[PDB]
Amino acid sequence: GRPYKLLNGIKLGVYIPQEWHDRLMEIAKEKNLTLSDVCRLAIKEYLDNHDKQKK
Amino acid sequence: GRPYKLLNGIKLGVYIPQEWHDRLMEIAKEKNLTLSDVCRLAIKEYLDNHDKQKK
Repeated sequence: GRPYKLLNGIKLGVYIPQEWHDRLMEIAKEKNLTLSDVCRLAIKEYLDNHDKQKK
Repeated sequence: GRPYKLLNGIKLGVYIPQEWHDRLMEIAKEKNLTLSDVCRLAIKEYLDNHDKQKK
C-alpha cells in the first residue's frame, strides 16, 4: 500500500555547523521538535516568503 | 588537527515529501545545490525573518 507518491517522505542528508545543531536543537526542545522538523519548516516558510503564488 | 568541535559539521537527516523534491530539486538544478543545502539555507532565512539579532 502506498508504493509511491503518497509516501511523502524522502531522505536528505544535511551537514551543518556544531553551533547550528546546538542552538537549533535547543529551540527544538522548547518546541518539542527535532532540528530536522525545523529545517523542513524553514523551507516551508522559505517558499511562502520567496514566492507569493504558491502553486 | 581539529579533533573535535572545530570540525563544525554534524549529521542530520531530514524527511520531506516528494512534492518538495519535485519543486525544490528542480530549483536545485538551476542553483546547483542539494535540498539538504536549501533546507539549511532556509533555516538561516527562517531565523532572520523572525529574529533580527542575526545570530
